[PDB]
Amino acid sequence: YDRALSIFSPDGHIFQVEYALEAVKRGTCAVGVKGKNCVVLGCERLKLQDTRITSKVSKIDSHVVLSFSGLNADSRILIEKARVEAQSHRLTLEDPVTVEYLTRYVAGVQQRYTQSGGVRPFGVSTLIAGFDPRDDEPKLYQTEPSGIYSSWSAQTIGRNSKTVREFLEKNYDRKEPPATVEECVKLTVRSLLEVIEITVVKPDSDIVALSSEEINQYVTQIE
Amino acid sequence: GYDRHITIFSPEGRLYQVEYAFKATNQTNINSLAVRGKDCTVVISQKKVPDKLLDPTTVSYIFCISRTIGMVVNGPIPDARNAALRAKAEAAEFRYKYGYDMPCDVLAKRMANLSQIYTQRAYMRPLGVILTFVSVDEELGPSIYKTDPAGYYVGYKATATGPKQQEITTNLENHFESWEKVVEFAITHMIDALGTEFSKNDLEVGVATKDKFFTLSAENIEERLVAIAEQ
Amino acid sequence: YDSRTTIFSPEGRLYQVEYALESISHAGTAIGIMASDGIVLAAERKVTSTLLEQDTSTEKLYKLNDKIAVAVAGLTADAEILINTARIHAQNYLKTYNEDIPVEILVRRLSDIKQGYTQHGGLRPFGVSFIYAGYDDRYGYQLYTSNPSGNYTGWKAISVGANTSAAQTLLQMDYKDDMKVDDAIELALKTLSKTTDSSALTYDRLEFATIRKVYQKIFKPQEIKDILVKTGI
Amino acid sequence: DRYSFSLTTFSPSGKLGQIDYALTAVKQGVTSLGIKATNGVVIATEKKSSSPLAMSETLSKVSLLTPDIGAVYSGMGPDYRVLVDKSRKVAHTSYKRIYGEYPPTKLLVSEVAKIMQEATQSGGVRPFGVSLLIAGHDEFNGFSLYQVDPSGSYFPWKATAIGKGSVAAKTFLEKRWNDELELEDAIHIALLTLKESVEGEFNGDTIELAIIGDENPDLLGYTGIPTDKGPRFRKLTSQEINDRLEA
Amino acid sequence: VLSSAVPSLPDTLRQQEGGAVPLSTQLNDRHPLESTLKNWETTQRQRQMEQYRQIFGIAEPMKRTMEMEIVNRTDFNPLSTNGSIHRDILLNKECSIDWEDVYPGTMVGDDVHSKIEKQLGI
Amino acid sequence: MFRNNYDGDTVTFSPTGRLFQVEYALEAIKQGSVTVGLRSNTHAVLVALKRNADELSSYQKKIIKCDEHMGLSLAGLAPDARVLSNYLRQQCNYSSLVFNRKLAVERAGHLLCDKAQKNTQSYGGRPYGVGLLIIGYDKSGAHLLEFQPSGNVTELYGTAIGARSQGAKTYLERTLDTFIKIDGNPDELIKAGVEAISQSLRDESLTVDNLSIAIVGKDTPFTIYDGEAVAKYI
Amino acid sequence: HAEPSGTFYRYNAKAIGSGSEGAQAELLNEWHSSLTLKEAELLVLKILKQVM
Amino acid sequence: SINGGIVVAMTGKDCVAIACDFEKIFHYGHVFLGITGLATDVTTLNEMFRYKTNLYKLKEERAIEPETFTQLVSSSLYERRFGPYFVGPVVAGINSKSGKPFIAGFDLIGCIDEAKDFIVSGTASDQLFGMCESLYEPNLEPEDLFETISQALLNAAGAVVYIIKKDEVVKRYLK
Amino acid sequence: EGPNGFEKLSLSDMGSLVDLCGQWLGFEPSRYSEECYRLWRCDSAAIGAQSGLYI
Amino acid sequence: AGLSFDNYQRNNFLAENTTIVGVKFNNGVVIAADTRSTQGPIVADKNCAKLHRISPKIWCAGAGTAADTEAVTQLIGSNIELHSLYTSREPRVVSALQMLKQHLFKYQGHIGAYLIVAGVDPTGSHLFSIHAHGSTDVGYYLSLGSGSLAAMAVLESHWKQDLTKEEAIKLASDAIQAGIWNDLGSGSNVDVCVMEIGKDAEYLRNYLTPSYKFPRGTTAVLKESIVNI
Amino acid sequence: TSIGTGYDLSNSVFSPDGRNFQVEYAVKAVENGTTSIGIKCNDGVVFAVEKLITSKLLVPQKNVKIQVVDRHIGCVYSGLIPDGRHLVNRGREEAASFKKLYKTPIPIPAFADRLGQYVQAHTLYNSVRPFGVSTIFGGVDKNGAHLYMLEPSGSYWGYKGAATGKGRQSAKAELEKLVDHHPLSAREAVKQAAKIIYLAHDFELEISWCSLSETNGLHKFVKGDLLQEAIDFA
Repeated sequence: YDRALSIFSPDGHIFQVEYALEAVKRGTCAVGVKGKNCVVLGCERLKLQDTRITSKVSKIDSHVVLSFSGLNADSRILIEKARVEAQSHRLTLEDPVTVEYLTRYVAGVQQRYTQSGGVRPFGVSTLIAGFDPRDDEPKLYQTEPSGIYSSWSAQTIGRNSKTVREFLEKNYDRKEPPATVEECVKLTVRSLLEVIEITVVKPDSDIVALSSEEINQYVTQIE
Repeated sequence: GYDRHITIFSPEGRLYQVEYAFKATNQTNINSLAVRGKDCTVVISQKKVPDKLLDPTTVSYIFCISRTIGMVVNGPIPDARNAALRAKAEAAEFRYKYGYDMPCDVLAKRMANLSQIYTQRAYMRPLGVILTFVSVDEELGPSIYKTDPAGYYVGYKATATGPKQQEITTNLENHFESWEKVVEFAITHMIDALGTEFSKNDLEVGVATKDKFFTLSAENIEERLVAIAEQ
Repeated sequence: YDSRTTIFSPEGRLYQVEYALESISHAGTAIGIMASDGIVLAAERKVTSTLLEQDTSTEKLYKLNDKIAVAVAGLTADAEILINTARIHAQNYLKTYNEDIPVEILVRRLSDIKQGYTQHGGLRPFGVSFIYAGYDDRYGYQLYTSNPSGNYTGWKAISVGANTSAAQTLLQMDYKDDMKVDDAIELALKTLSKTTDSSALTYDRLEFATIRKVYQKIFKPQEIKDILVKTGI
Repeated sequence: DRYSFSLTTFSPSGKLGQIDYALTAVKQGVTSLGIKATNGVVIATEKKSSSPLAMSETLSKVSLLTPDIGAVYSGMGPDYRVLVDKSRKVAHTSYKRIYGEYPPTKLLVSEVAKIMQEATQSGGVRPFGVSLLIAGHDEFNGFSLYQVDPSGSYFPWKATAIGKGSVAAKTFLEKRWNDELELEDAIHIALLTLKESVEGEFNGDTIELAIIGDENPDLLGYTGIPTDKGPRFRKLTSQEINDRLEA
Repeated sequence: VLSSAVPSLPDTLRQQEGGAVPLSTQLNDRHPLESTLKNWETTQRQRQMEQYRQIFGIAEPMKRTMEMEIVNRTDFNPLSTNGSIHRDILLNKECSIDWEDVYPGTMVGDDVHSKIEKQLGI
Repeated sequence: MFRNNYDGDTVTFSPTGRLFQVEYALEAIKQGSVTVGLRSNTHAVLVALKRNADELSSYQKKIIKCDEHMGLSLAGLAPDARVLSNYLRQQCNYSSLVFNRKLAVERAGHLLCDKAQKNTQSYGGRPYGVGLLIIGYDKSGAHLLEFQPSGNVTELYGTAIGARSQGAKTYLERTLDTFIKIDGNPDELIKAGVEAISQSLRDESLTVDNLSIAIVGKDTPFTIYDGEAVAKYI
Repeated sequence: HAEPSGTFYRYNAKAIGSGSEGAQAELLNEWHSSLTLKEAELLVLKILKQVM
Repeated sequence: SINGGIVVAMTGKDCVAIACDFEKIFHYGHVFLGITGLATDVTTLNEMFRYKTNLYKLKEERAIEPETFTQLVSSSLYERRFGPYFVGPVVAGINSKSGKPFIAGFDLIGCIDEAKDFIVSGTASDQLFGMCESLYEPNLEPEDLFETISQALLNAAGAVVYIIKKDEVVKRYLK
Repeated sequence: EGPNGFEKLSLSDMGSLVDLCGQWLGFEPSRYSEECYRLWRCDSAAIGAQSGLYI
Repeated sequence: AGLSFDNYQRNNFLAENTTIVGVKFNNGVVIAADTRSTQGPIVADKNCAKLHRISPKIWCAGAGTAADTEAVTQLIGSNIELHSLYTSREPRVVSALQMLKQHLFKYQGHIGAYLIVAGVDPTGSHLFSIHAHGSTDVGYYLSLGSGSLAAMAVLESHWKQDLTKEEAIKLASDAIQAGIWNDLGSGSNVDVCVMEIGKDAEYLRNYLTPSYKFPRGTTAVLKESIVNI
Repeated sequence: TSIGTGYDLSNSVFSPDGRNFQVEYAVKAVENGTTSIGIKCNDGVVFAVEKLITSKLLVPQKNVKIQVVDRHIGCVYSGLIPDGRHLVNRGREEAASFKKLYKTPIPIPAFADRLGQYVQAHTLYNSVRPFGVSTIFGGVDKNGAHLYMLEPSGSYWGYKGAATGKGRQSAKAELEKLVDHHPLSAREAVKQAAKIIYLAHDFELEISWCSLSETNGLHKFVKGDLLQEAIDFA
């Protein structure tokens, strides 16, 4: 039952699809936090590496962002397909892609690749964040190799996910979500220290990658 | 492992599935002989029926592929008849495309090349037959070309096939105006090599001449045996 | 869980791709160093025999395009198909934009092709890893490497192939960011000499190229010998 | 049935299974060698036949790809025969019909290697069980000799041997090669080396030898237009080889 | 390829053809020889199979077509548009040249994965 | 034991010549509910015992009409019955458009036979797990065809397929001499059929809900009696 | 209710998913023809109480 | 419009001269190609030949010779035999090995007119055929060749002239 | 049939099963059968798809 | 693949806005042609070679659209070379005729190649003429091109059975001379090829062949520059 | 060796002895069928079958086992039902096509070859299984009577007398004696064919024959007095 996608285990779940998730758990950690009007994405990062030609957070559009965990090679291709769809939708239609639409398409591609025994499903779980065009409601979504996409207030995928998804669960209150850029950033940083690069996306296609996070690290570390 | 069931290299560097096809050529337990005359080519083949009910008329392993080309198959006939239709169609297409009759050697190359596909493709099995094309080419004269499931094809001045080909060939090596004489010559060495007397029912003969290739009938074969008895 | 490349093992790892990486570990070491004013590519010609035509037999280093080159480690047969694809892809960009293709784009396309072969049952991974050295206006001199898995990483000085760990360690201790192309050459010679399994590093076993000032010069064996003795190897 | 799993896959040791087995088939195959002289190239091999009744003229292992290029093999004949048919066809589609002239040796070898390589990653076809010693002449690169393996890896060689007596012959070619070899001298060396490798009888009938050397206008088939000169590949007849042996 | 957002329009971007400018209705004025020449080989092959069916029966065309499908579907090389070596032998084009062979004929949709999906219809 | 090695698919013959994978498909009919078919010289009748998934669920449809002159019943796999029945209906309608002839009952059963026997010769696909009882009335007259998934279509005076169908078959054989002579009496013929299916019962009794009846003849286009209309025959 | 097997059944009351066996047993005890919509909504919630 | 320019090629003594009236004269190594006709086709062909020659150089590690390039252009032009390029190209160069000056001219679909004296193409060629023949002589010196080629071009009709030596190329402009 | 812990029983077996074990356990057979069928058929691991997979 | 029709519509929108003779003699066949090529009324290139080589002993000469004749002839030459290598035999003239005519028939005559194919094979000598539509005919002597009528008159007047090698060359050359003088499209020199059964083909190119130095500095120069390879 | 473990689980696989065991297993499936024989006469052929009656419910006139491929060709098979009827229809298609094109009845030797290629084509690929039926067929044409017998391997020959099924060894032994004793008239063989079936053996006897003289080259069944006479002789 383990060696095929088209075979159900006697207990009723496809093992091969599950095995793709453990590949994600082996990947680098990714984090995402939804503020009242902003979304923050944090990621887990040798001596001779060329750091000037490397960002684990790749933007699919001016207003949409996509982090990932798992096999980097698969992600680089899944990102490309999403980028083409974003422009194709912007071409066939006039409005930009809805955040829910992009994750639905990306999940469909992952789901599509599960529909044959001659194809390896993408061992990557995406963490899509952004704002709907002309909207101020932050939206964060997560996709899995199985093709299931979900909307999360805060999620972490990859290496050390359960430990980080437990820290967020107790420190993040759905009824008391952070209401400032600093507050969510501090939570994301504090989330990553339990084991730095931080990206902040704000409405109206205002995406900025933070620099000098040491201030938050120094502030959080003291507390 | 898989090398035994599909045509892929084994650790010894040999295709077992292709080699097992050679052993299938001897399942019919029939051996043949082809020799070249000055102006004609003659091929001999046994016709072990052996059942009384079985009609000897339809038991023929010699096929008239074309007007000038005939081939003799050693092995199961279901694979032989499939090979015949292939050769029976390649010769016609060559004439259509190139405007002249199919040469004997080129036909062996085409059939041998087709066999090479089965030895390389995993989902295609080797045919399991040995084809012996005999003809009188307008350029090279009489010629014999033998094809095997491995994809090889070689021209022969005289060839024998079957379980007892070694016995037959050794006699020809020691030995080495009308087609009736070579027929008697071929039959005599088959009798001498195998040691079994032959009758019309136990023998089938095919002759390739300048004009056409034809297979002798039962009565025609009996005449040649009678001539041999005169010796 | 390793009979085919489309199966995830319970640990969520692709054994077939891992075996491809292990294959490169048995290939001749290729080392690339980026200097302040150019790049250096060197490779150990493992397949050696004095009857072999040491000249006009470039097997490790190939020219994808003006201002781009690749050092090949692993199956040389697999590389030629990718290399020709890269050459075609580089010219299409020029035919389309009238601009020399950036190195990053070329590496990205090749890695994507290699990734696809790890995602199809009937396609086995390319048992080859490249070291791309090139120059473009966006980033200037840049150095890359790519694996059979189809993922690439930028580097200042990287060694691929056999004894990569030993060669990489030497690079870390000696690599100064402000070196010149020359100094990169001595370091490239130095790293291989202490890493090769051969008794001595002779020219016939060795191959070289360099991109600097922009001219790329694949060294003929005559001058490879000259630089070798100049370095004291 | 949209797909077929690859026959050739990496082993846990990093080696390709079918490739190594294919090399073994070449190793168990009949010996063939080539020598690159200063003014020509020689390719030689010996013919093993099922029976003496076989026509030796039809056992052509050395074949012409282009008038200036020739190839010999060691291993499975059918695979080599198919490759030569495609190699000749490719030499016309890819290069001649585009550039109006026959391709150089290195390019033709690369395209043959490409054909052999695409069989190394496929779910239907095993790798070709042959290694070809492709010898040819180019106007710029001059005389050349290449050996291409089942894996699709081709290397240029001054002198090389493949098959059962590869190691014994290659070492013998090592001690009897130099940059100053003449084509006539190379033929003498090639016949010698082939004599130790051959089991049994050694003459011009069990041996076929082809040489890339000076042009042969007599083989061109027509006269005039001197810019169009003859071919360079010549397959020595059994008569010529026998005369060489006695010398 | 139809647009994912709307399954009734061609995906102008992914279908790199020079914009939506080459619209569907306008690909009607064609060279007189284009249609006949594009599928000339197919017509000859099918006509050849019909004659085999008439003479040799339905078995022979079934064997011919099954062999070709075996060769075509087991051959996947997304880095080469050249026909398979065994395809020529079956088609009996191993010693023939044609303009289709001499002249075999983008950043977005020419990737390998595009052919993988089409090959498997995934 | 040895059967496990040779029952993998419908392509492997066992050393004894048995083709197991298609034998199981025939055995799949026993999982289905019993249906009984019988005919006289002028009338043909189908009787079926429907089953419900739960007491809150409607009884599954078990009798289908391909046209006004013939119909069929189902027993075995539901998905296969869906494919075969509608495929047959696609053939009733096709003939009329191009040719305007009623597709004869005999032809209807035989065009389907070729469909089932292909699946028993090729890999990947599986033999159908559904048996059909086709009844109709055309120029020739009454017809009753039993189609087995192994591509075996038999003309029958009466038969029964499904779970515990042996009991109904025994009764029909014991009464073949009787119900054939029930000509011009559609009401009596159905009562014989309802009695025939009754012998296959173990616990459940006849009810207006579970029971379904069909009849067709010279004066009766294919009609299905279900619900309150079946009370009289019980 | 549409099963993956390709067969659909007309159900007066149906429970699927985890705990369906418990839900169905109670629906058999509690469902009736005269069940008004308002009490059906409460019934659905009552069934969810046990099996959730 | 920039369409319909005139290009002319002449053979001298160990040298060739190619001249034309945005540039219509392009070189791929040591072989020069001049294209006359639609500007869109001129731009397209250059990119195509640059694409083809660059691959030729990389694969063969050798620059394409004029004789080989002549066949490449002819084969490329014949492709699209139906709906060809509305261009008449002219190739001029010197073979690296033999050193023999080479020139050729083509029609729409690649008919090699390998004239040993001179080649012209484009509009107003009808006037330039006679003028070249009246003025042309065999074995002109590079300096004498320039006068003959320039005088034929200017009087027949700015203008640019390329004088191609073995290892030297001279680019000149005319009043 | 099936692996341990996932065995499936036919509707015929279930009828033969309750009405026989009731003989030994001693329950009112009709009432006992009426209770058991509801628990057998409504939803159970033993019935599985057999309620809708078959006509 | 193949010819593409890539700009048929665009070209339509923009638009909206020789002598050859074959003579068969006793022991072979002779093919001759002129050497004048015309781009309309202009003589584009004199001294042109019109005798193509399909194989060593099979030679071709054509008229009509030049490029079409060159394209197919070279294509057929490759097939003949490949087929001969495949079959290891001297190619037949009939072989070339079948593929040559089948290829032309495939294109419905849009490939305007009118050809005369002459050669010698193991079965003897042959001489065929091929039209663009694929129709062919075989004759002892033939003529093609604009000057065909003039050449045919000489052939008809003087031709006879079992001509000798010397007579056939003279007859073919004389026939071409008639077209040279009397037809404008034909001129310049004469190319003759002789193919014999037991001898190599003889290509007799140029078989028959019937100051303004300005002072340096005359032309003014705006500027000069040096180009680097 | 009759199992060939390892090389018997897939089709189109050669065993180390050169045998394809899947075909051999298909032969064993033939050996389990009802014995069927075919006798070649001087003026025609005769076919006989031991149709084992299963139940009275079968319609006697529509339960016929000696199929008629064409008006002048008779076919009888033993083995798997799906394959036997599948082959007959395909053979029926070939006979119609030949008549359609050449406007003459298909010769028996040509008809056998077309079937042989189809049967043999299923022994080439692993996606299909060999037909599990040995088909005895024959008829009359310009060259006279012909009797052919193709095996699952695709091999067929002309026969003076053929037999298949479980009752094969006994029928063949007696069939050999008949040929040896009378080396027949269409009338005489019908009596002899009935005798062999009874010797080979609840079963019913079905017989058919096709001769130039007594049926002007058409294939007809044995009925009425002729049948009873054959039973009385047996």
